Amino acid sequence: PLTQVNTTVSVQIGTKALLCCFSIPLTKAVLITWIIKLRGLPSCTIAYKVDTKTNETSCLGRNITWASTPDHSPELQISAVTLQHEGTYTCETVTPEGNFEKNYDLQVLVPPEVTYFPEKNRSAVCEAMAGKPAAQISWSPDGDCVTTSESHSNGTVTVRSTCHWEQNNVSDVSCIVSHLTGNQSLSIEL
Ligand SMILES: *[C@@H]1O[C@H](CO)[C@@H](O)[C@H](O)[C@H]1NC(C)=O
Ligand SMILES: *[C@@H]1O[C@H](CO)[C@@H](O)[C@H](O)[C@H]1NC(C)=O
Ligand SMILES: *[C@@H]1O[C@H](CO)[C@@H](O)[C@H](O)[C@H]1NC(C)=O
Repeated sequence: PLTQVNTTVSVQIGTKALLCCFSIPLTKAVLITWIIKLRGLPSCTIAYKVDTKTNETSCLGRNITWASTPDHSPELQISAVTLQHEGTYTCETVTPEGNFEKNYDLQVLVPPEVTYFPEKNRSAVCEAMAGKPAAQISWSPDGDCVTTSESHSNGTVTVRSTCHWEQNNVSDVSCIVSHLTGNQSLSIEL
């Protein structure tokens, strides 16, 4: 293309995603094509040829459509984002004077499954399972901890924190989970 824009987009699982075809509206478009390359699947397209008003789709059963709009804007829509929607979304606009391309690296935000519990010998476990990206785990009060981060095949990350407190005056502890989808302070009785 004569101008290529590459960007990353993060959208929360289950939400609706709207992607603009280019950084600016392009008036003299003769052809608009979205090429969707999903993780482990053949590519499909949604296209619009301007002169004949010929709309196209080879994305049946992929839940990817043009956005519904009165002015027929070349915006792509994902009505309910699944982890499977991760991939490259490329919009190609042909104008008489040149090609414009916008490539989206679409990333899905996944709230972690949080489990927390006391363990034997004044210990506590706090785990943020299969979050995307990794959650962060901190504690109140600070303890002697071992925290691991395990990434899975799906791209989600399990963060597991196991602590012990050598201050016998401490009876209640709080696990603080931070994530792009949400944050929470979680109490544990030792
Ligand atoms: C932009 O993204 C495309 C598709 O993901 C890639 O092929 C291309 O190399 C990237 N451009 C640059 C300048 O890195
Ligand atoms: C293609 O058709 C859909 C409805 O099936 C419409 O929402 C969309 O605007 C059309 N595409 C373009 C760019 O006109
Ligand atoms: C991978 O992702 C799914 C969500 O799509 C999650 O529920 C699951 O726990 C993850 N897989 C493993 C083996 O952890």
